[PDB]
Amino acid sequence: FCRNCGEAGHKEKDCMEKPRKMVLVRATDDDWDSRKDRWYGYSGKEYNELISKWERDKRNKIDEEIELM
Amino acid sequence: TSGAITFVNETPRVIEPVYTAQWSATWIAMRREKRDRTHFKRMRFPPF
Amino acid sequence: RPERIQEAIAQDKTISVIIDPSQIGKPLLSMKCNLYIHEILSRWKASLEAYHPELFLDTKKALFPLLLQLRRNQLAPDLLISLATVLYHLQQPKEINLAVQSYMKLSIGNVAWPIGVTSVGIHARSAHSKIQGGRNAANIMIDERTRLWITSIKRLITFEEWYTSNH
Ligand SMILES: [Zn+2]
Repeated sequence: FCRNCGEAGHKEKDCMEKPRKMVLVRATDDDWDSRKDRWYGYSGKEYNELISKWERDKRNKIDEEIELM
Repeated sequence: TSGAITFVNETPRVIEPVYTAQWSATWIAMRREKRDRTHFKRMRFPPF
Repeated sequence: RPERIQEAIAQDKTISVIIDPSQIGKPLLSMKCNLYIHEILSRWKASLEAYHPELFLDTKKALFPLLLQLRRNQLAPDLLISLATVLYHLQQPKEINLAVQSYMKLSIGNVAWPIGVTSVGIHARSAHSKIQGGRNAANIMIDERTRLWITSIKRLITFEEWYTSNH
């Protein structure tokens, strides 16, 4: 098994930890829109930052003529 | 002097083991970040 | 403020509704047209029961910017000459058809292409770009409010044909 990780899965060249001196995966859907989707696993962080910025900006924010008559 | 063309006049010299170690460090960091993020927003093209 | 309104009503009983055809081709002509439109509205108001009553409020609202332009002498002269010709043939006793004909000169005009036509066929040529209607179009396509009052002049024409039919 890997020398520095201590897990049994991979090889010493494959260990994602930094070499020392001594996990959810996209489920395989194969629609071409689904592999090339820019917004995948989207929780809502960007929309919440947008709404919060707009709420702060909004919080900072807050007749007839003679002949017509 | 009239502003026509602008050549970058510099050749990039690197030490070879130092450059190998720099690419290995950023290889490991990009793997760790792809694992760590659930949602990776690849940017849209063309940018402008 | 009610003083100017009262003196203007006193001047409003003074000026008369007479369209002379030599006088068409400036401020007094606009006032005479303004007052003839008001008199048509008053002859509706005398007989509101027999018609459609549901069109009268909307007609007054759609006409009110036109009446404002005629009160302030701000109407464009090419358009006003056509409108005064409509209103002359409306004022005359029997030629109710020449009113609608000059109205068709008012609304569409003499433009070759009233509404633009774009991308007729598969084969594209440069001269097709002359066809389209942003440059020169009908008066009924200038603005959406102008559509309302030009339509309302036609509605007063139909009112007047009914009134000279019966009363
Ligand atoms: Zn390992």
